[PDB]
Amino acid sequence: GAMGSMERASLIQKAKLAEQAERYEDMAAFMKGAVEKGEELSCEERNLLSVAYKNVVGGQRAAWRVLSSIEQKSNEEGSEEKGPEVREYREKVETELQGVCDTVLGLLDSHLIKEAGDAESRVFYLKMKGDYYRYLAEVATGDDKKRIIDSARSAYQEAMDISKKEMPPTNPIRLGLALNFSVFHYEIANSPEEAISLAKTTFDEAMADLHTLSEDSYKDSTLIMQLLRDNLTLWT
Amino acid sequence: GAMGSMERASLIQKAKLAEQAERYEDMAAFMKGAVEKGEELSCEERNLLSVAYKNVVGGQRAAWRVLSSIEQKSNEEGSEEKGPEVREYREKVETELQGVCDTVLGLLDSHLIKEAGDAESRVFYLKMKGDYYRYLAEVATGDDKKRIIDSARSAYQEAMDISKKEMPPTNPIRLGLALNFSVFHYEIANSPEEAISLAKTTFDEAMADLHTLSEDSYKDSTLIMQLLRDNLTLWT
Amino acid sequence: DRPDTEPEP
Amino acid sequence: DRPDTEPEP
Ligand SMILES: [Mg+2]
Ligand SMILES: [Mg+2]
Ligand SMILES: [Mg+2]
Ligand SMILES: [Mg+2]
Ligand SMILES: [Mg+2]
Ligand SMILES: [Mg+2]
Ligand SMILES: [Mg+2]
Ligand SMILES: [Mg+2]
Repeated sequence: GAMGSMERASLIQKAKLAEQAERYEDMAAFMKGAVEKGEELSCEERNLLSVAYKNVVGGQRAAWRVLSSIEQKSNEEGSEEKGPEVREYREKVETELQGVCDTVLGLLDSHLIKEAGDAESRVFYLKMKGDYYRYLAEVATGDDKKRIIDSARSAYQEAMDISKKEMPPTNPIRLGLALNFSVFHYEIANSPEEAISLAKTTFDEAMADLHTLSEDSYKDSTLIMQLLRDNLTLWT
Repeated sequence: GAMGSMERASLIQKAKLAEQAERYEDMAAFMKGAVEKGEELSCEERNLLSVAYKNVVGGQRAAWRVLSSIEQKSNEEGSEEKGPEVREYREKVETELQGVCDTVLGLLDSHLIKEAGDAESRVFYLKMKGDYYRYLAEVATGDDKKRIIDSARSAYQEAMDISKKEMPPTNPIRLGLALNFSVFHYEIANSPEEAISLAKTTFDEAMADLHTLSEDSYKDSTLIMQLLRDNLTLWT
Repeated sequence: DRPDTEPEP
Repeated sequence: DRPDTEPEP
């Protein structure tokens, strides 16, 4: 790996500089290098890894949606034929997106998840595994689409089972997991009633636990609760 | 070149798709491939080339400024020593920026400028040459800084001489050239009085020619005149 | 429109 | 603050 000669601490320092400069491809390469040193990641380091790849794949997903929309219109009735270029370029961006998801899933499998024993780290990584299989499912159309969808579901479900046993209902990791699993049900699994039920139960159980929190923790939890409410308003 | 097997028309089509998807590195690679086919560029194609590289180098310049500011603070009195990492990563981004400028300057020299005979194309390319030497001057600190600054000045000056002889004072290319040469004087050449004089004379000579224009041309010219006025307000 | 998923921390 | 240069067409 091209980061093999750089100190672990120097990689983490440069990931933070790259975030400040909005250089997210560099940030992701620095954090991949840090993971490949073989040591477990701290809470702060896990969040640097997630921020880096979320921004890279987020740009790819937005571009893919623009190109897919143009392609679908070109296949409508009455549209002038323009050749293979739209499909080719959508395929190019799709292949690059799939490569980024495969890179993240590979880091989780070698060997972040198997060394993660505490609930906060294990739930964080299983949620990430669900998220990157969900991004693969957004572009999947072939014989493997059902297995990709089940891999996302299975990862989210194991994370949910641990979070319900080991974390309070206001924990921000537990809340963000439930938010994203609810969107999986609505957008990917064609299960809008399951999506609405999960968001509502998660919101109500967090509301009843807010009284236990400090002012700073209350702010952290209510920010994610507002996203659950915004989705419920969109869906009902 | 990796674009050597793709049709010229397909490269131009994909550059337009990449713009819609905000994929500016792809856009620049497609337009570099189109230039390397060896044919002259139309007006629309010249503007696609400029939009692509302006967005790529614009991201690099913004990142370089963030990192340079962090580096300068780390060299202030009382700042804790943090090692070589800030300098290393600023140098990395700087080298990539210099590489992009060298790529554009190479396209202009091989062989866009020498085949450009009409005023609109020759002025467009000489202005671009001034712009990318100016971006090199923004990061230059060594024995070549004076020669980089003179290369920018010389390109802008040849473009100005042609534009004054062959274009009306409201032409948007002539106006954007004068805007950027005025910023060169203020920010690079330490000549704020020359910058203010050029912006004021350019604004006044365009105002007196607006009566000759159609409604659509009037909108095009007044948009750039407003940027000259905004700079004069900042500088006086 | 698209629903919201977890934002940056 | 930084002065303006030519924007996209
Ligand atoms: Mg070491
Ligand atoms: Mg392509
Ligand atoms: Mg462990
Ligand atoms: Mg089946
Ligand atoms: Mg051909
Ligand atoms: Mg570096
Ligand atoms: Mg010619
Ligand atoms: Mg001298």
